[PDB]
Amino acid sequence: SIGIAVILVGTSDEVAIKDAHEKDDFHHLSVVPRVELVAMNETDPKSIITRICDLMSDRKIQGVVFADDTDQEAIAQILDFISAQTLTPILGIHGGSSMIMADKDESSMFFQFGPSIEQQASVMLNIMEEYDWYIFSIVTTYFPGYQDFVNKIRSTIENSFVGWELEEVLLLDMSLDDGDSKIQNQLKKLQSPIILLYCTKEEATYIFEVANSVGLTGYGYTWIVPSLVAGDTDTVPAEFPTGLISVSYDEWDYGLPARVRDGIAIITTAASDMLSEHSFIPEPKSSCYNTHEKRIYQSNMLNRYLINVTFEGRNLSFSEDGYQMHPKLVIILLNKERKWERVGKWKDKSLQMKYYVWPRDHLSIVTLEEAPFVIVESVDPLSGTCMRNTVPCQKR
Amino acid sequence: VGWELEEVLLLDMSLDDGDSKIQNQLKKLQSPIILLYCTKEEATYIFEVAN
Amino acid sequence: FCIDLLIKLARTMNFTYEVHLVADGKFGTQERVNNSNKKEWNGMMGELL
Amino acid sequence: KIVNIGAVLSTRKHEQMFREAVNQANKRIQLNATSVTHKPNAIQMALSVCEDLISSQVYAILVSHPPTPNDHFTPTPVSYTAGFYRIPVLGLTTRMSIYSDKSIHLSFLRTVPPYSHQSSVWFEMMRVYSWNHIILLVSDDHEGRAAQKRLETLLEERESKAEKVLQFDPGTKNVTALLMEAKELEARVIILSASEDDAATVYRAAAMLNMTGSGYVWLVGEREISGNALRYAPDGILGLQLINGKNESAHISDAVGVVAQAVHELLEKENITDPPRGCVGNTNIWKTGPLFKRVLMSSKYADGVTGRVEFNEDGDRKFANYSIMNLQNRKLVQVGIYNGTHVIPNDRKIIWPGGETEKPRGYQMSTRLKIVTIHQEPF
Repeated sequence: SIGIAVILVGTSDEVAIKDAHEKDDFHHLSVVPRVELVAMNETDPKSIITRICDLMSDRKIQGVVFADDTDQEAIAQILDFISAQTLTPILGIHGGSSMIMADKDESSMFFQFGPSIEQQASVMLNIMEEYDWYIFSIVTTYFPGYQDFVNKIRSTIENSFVGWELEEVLLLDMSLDDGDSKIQNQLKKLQSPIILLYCTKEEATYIFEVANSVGLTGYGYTWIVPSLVAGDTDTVPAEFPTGLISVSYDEWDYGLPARVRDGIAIITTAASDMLSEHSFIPEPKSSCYNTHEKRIYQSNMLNRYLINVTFEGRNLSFSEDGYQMHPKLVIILLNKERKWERVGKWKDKSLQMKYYVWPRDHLSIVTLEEAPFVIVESVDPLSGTCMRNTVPCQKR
Repeated sequence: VGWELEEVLLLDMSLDDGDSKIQNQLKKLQSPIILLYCTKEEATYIFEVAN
Repeated sequence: FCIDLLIKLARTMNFTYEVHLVADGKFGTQERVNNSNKKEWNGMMGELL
Repeated sequence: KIVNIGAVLSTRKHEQMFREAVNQANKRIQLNATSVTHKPNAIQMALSVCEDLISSQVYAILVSHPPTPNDHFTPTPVSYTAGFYRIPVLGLTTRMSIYSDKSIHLSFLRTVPPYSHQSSVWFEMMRVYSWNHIILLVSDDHEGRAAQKRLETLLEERESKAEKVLQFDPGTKNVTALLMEAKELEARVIILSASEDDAATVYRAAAMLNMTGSGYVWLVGEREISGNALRYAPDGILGLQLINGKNESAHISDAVGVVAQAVHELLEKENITDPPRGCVGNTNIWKTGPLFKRVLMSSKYADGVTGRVEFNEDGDRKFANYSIMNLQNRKLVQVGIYNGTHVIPNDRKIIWPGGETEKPRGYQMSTRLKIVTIHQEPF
């Protein structure tokens, strides 16, 4: 008896998604997942509000599911604003709706399928743990999320028994006018094999170009950047060094039809427990007229249920801010040409990297365990890595 | 006397658009002291690339 | 020895004290609790910080 | 060429005089006025904003403070609809710190600094009276965190840290436990970054805990010395007050003038595309948007009713003078003027909490100590 508006913007596989609606079986929850599927290609703010508002009073849909393909971030803003006033859950499955906003409205019920900067920062260290990388030289800019990126890295460094060496936290300001030298001299302090860059994709080229003027972008180093720096993996600004590593959301395996089924399941699973535990059905005034007096009825009891939702053994739980607790994060690496290729995947703090050794003097050495000459032992249960006076050695 | 010679560079100034080529050789430089030997006009070009 | 030295410190530097023994009974060693994977001091160092 | 810089302002009487401000701006390549009243409905506000763009064809939108005391949901619809097309939005009479990031509000500017920039004043006030150990009582909201977050960054340059950064959840009535933790500290200077409503709860519990007596200092921003907070404010509070924060008339002339110089620069530039001329037909980012905002952020009016109007890298107003107020006999008296880089106190004397005529030290060392020992045989 609950209707969800699966809104799609632009060209997308609507037919394939509609197939999953029939296969969506939730008889255990005993809630009928009505789907108000609609298709449209005008992502302008007027159309998206008037489409939701018109469908609000059409059949009193409790929740809204949104999908998109544009790279603009303004859609996630309006959906958060819409969900705040209407008090109706909105899921940012695809496109600009999945672009995570650090701060949302207090009353907003907008949840997004994406990782946080802190989640991507911790994944950056996991790939540095696998290959025994213990140098950081974090380079950031004045982007709003730069504090949470550094704080998570610093918090993880000082709360772990692994030996992490942070060299510098070089910070650059892009607001200077004719200040190319001011930024350039700041980067001259780099003396490390790894730089954890955090900046806009446009600002990344400027930093890379300044490093290109220095020339020490990458020859035996490695630069690790979040999905924000990579942006659209289809286009490369040709200044990104070969070997760039990015922690991007799973846009390849996690296709849009699969997301809609999970997105629909999230709303009904949370809603099913709301009508059974609290014995209250969410039926607010769906009209948009005089929204000031429409705030008397509160649907915030459903927020505690949308936060904790499980489906098919997968913890599809959203954080308080709105992002996923357990996202399907993959790692993309620049190829020999200018193409991004998946190297590994991350799920539940587990890194299933497909590379046993990182490719790039370096020479392989054989070894046999015998006598005090070579003694092999398992990894340290306490530190988690090779102990003092010990080096790693693989085995087939 | 213990003398530590890191490397001896050798740059060619006859390459058109050879800024990258000179830059590439100087990229592998890490030494407290550099004993430069070139013309005065070529020194500015090398210093500019060093800049 | 330490209390006799502490009483001397209090008299000269003019401060009052309330001596309490350490609850854990350990001197101090940085260890990570498996409950939260957070490095914390146990003993007199945990109390002081 | 005809360029529209029309605004969205409440108090329709102000709309008529805003258009008059446009008339005098062109004398100092054509301007038009399409002022629109603020729609009380939140959803209909966003629809009305983009509806006008079809006929107005605006280049920048000015948003002011409606009579509603919400102060948060009122300028958000304008900054979102105009952010898609990168149309700059001027925050005439909004002082929330959320609009100061380039992520959520991409195309937004403010003619007044937010409430979080008072901490720059408190850094100078601390140095004027030589205060080093302070207590922060920020709230858990973004406004409280932003006021906190930029305070230690200033303290980092001094290479000093706040004694404690106690936080309280917004809309909390039981706070005595939090204030008890502040009483046990050695720092007597209390810096409060709460809201208008939350100040009364802290002030009420402070009096019940004898926290408003002699030897205590209360550094407080504009939000906590107005309205309900002024009723329960203990005497001697070193509050702050913006010169024309509540004056919409002064800033309208500043905003119209500030855009006008950028408009002339924008006209004298290449790739100056015309505005959306609609809201549903177009679905792409207005390429003139980011170019217009870049020069606009650098377009500082030489002078104005509120003084030289500049813009920080985040769109916040730069170098705005603050008036330091003290509560003497339940009256907000002027004690000094913030020069914008330094604090310049007046000749009037300052009455401190507890009726103290002289400046309290602001730090009381604890004679009593707690000592931990572990049983060792000889020691």
